[PDB]
Amino acid sequence: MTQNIKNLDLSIELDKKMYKKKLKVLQYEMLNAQQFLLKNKIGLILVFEGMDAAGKGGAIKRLIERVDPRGYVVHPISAPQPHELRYNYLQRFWRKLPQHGQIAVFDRSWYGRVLVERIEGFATKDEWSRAYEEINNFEKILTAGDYIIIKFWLHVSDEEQLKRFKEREQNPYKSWKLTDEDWRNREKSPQYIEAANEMFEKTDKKNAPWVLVAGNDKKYARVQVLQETLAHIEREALKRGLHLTNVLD
Ligand SMILES: Nc1ncnc2c1ncn2[C@@H]1O[C@H](COP(=O)(O)O)[C@@H](O)[C@H]1O
Ligand SMILES: Nc1ncnc2c1ncn2[C@@H]1O[C@H](COP(=O)(O)O)[C@@H](O)[C@H]1O
Ligand SMILES: [Cl-]
Ligand SMILES: [Cl-]
Repeated sequence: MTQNIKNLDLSIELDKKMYKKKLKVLQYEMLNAQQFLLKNKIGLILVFEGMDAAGKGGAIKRLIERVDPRGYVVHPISAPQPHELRYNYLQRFWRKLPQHGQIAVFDRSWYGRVLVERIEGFATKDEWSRAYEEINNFEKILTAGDYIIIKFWLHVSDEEQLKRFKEREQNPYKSWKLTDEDWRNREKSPQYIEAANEMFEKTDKKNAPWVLVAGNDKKYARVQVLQETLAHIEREALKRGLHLTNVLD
């Protein structure tokens, strides 16, 4: 589970002060990576998926906290509006792609086509069934050009998610947003997990990988999201005959 994703990193868990130092180093490196991508006119597209309260929002917050806000947009993706349904389901995401050298973060994304839309029946069986290759072909158009794509799935246990739901229910900034329907959707988690697993099997590609993040521990998840983003940027840079260096100071 969470232990298996943690057993992929041979490094140890850190106490709080050391976590804070490691986070600060990784955030400086992410800022440097952004300036490198801007200078070399390579776009970056980061996808985040996972159940409610898996920690997508907080992981994103630490990822871009020290990045220049001129160079990124975080898109919180919800259900399509009536105007968006007058086009193909990818249109609303095509519209949001960053320029060469810019960063776009998708907190939920086009993979909704094979997740919530499959689970709730909003997509027919033909639609979600053909969407895996549709999505691979879309991502491959971009990664054959001047874009790097990384997709993150934040795993969380039912138990840890329930703990977080109860925290939110007691939080003045968050209780207003937690509804009875959010609690009822917890009953659909087995089907969501099956759908996510088929998604991994069919759309985990060498140019657009799925990274499974152990989300039960938020501090570990933030560090892992940063490390994996940096590792993949460095490898794709090398594949392009570029070497990531310090371009800040
Ligand atoms: N592509 C999508 N198709 C259908 N429902 C979606 C899609 N993306 C997100 N949703 C749902 O839209 C709602 C958005 O609410 P929130 O994200 O809390 O603003 C949630 O119930 C999501 O599960
Ligand atoms: N609408 C709700 N508001 C608050 N807690 C809920 C709600 N629905 C379910 N729960 C919680 O879900 C857990 C299981 O309850 P139940 O699903 O009713 O067996 C308990 O911890 C409940 O407090
Ligand atoms: Cl269409
Ligand atoms: Cl808080």
